[PDB]
Amino acid sequence: LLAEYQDLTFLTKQEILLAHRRFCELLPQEQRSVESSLRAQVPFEQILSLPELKANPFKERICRVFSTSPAKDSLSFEDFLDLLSVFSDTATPDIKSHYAFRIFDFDDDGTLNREDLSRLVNCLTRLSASEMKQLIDNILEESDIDRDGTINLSEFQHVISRSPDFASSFKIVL
Ligand SMILES: [Ca+2]
Ligand SMILES: [Ca+2]
Ligand SMILES: [Ca+2]
Ligand SMILES: [Ca+2]
Repeated sequence: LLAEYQDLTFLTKQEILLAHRRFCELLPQEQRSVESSLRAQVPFEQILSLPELKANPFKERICRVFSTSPAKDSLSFEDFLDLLSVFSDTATPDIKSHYAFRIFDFDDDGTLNREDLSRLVNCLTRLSASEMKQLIDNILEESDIDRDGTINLSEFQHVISRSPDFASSFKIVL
């Protein structure tokens, strides 16, 4: 499937152009030409102030997932478009689940462990105490098919099918 290497067609032409105008506001005046702006790398601090990210519980993590920089320390305009495409209401549930999973996998090991799931739950929530353990045990009980103690992507889709609340995280996070 290789979502990252797909050319996503979720944004309209106007959205693309408007995104470019907003991206250019983060650049020095001299880098705002079309050609200069598409070579630019914008550090996360400027991206993190945007309305799409400022109050996002996983904002630092979202920056890292969409950055195509090998240092994972900035977004190009194209990374920013990728971001807005996945965030759009038009983005398909399969694309959103893919990227939500990546976001929630903090160590990028390919699974959601007890810590990964804890942050997810906190994001929905006066937080839970050590009743967080109770909750996580029941998710694994239902959806940890290979019984490895973690939740992989397939199992994640099961959880999403089971829980309106976890499914609502897609609107919160993307
Ligand atoms: Ca690309
Ligand atoms: Ca959205
Ligand atoms: Ca993980
Ligand atoms: Ca598992």
